[PDB]
Amino acid sequence: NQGTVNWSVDDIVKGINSSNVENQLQATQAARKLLSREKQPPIDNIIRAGLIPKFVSFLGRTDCSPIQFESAWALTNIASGTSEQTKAVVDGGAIPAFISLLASPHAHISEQAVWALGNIAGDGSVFRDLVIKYGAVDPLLALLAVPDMSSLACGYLRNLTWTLSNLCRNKNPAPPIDAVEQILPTLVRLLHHDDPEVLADTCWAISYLTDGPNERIGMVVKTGVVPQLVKLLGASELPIVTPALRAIGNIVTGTDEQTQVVIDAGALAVFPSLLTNPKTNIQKEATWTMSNITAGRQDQIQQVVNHGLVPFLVSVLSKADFKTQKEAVWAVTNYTSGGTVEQIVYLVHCGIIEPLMNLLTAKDTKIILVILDAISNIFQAAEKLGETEKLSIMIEECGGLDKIEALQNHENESVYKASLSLIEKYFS
Amino acid sequence: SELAEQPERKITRNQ
Amino acid sequence: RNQKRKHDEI
Repeated sequence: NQGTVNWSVDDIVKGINSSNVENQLQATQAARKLLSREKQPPIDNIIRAGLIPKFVSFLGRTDCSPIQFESAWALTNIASGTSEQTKAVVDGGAIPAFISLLASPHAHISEQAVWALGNIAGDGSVFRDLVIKYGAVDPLLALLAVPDMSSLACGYLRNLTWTLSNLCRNKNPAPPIDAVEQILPTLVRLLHHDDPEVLADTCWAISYLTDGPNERIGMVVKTGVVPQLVKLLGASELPIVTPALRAIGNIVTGTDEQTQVVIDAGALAVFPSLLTNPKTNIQKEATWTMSNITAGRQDQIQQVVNHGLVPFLVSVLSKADFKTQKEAVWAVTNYTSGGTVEQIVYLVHCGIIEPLMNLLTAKDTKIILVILDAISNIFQAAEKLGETEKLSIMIEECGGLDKIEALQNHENESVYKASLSLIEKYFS
Repeated sequence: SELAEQPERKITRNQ
Repeated sequence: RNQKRKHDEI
């Protein structure tokens, strides 16, 4: 019976602080409407005024579903701004109230609570740990763990998935371990869904859980998900390639055994398309991913070789963008540092020398040194075959010596020393 | 897509 | 043999 669209913040406060049930609802919805426009939700105002612990009390009203809905929405939108704003919501005691709301028989209310808990947890690790500490995980999973999720609207599923993802998201600290153990089985299952937003959200969640110590990598790999990650990595028609790749790249920063789960699940067969993908970001992340594989054991470098990936790295090292070329360098250096003499010979056959040397004119010190170390590594294989003299002439006759000599008049002492060592040892 | 990037950390229900 | 590089490293 009123113009809730055109109430003022003042009107709201009087409305809320009233003892009349209908004006309370009316106020709460006027609030909701203001927070729902684009042009500057008066968020600070609402807090200033001391409404949050009233809204929080409204969440408690089982008697009045509409007032639960209206405050949930209102709080959600507060909680979707700054840390201070989000904090006001938390300071108000929203969290345990929202968790109680998760079990409402009204789906629209439950899902509003889910959405709010997503934002609280999305702030960072502290509020995320608070949401987990207050007991959010069991009820969230109960909504998704099911014989009947099929009965959930896709918007809801996506909403839950995104919230779960936020619960898996930051570090310093990473999430509690037993919460992750509890959640992972749902994630693994959601990785077989067909909705592209569910898939992307759960893949990014897996990606976060795989970004840290070996211990974390290990709990993910043990679920048996990695073959599924590789099937997604192959879905070149979908945007899901990116998160699946992130998660696979993360897995191969772990133990040799963890890296070997990726290889055995059959990931390397996908890489020819990943390194030729026109989307340059995918090139980079696949080249980064490669470089941690060529940093692995000799039988692992050999699988990279057997799948024909080495001419692809050379290709990338030669003709891709500088960011992706950096990663190419890392793959080469790790390869030369861990590889057998044969493996190194084959790399030289694939035309590694010139593109590798081209990148010595790079204005990045860390990368000049790893190029020099890789060359140095190639010369040691040449020592063992007595071909150092051959390798020297060739490097001289393709401009390589110019680029190494160039480096003696460089400012960094290390670059100067490493390059001088090469000139001495092999070009004197 | 738009689905290739990380999801947003915070989302507002608008409009 | 070299160190693996984490995503932070890129």
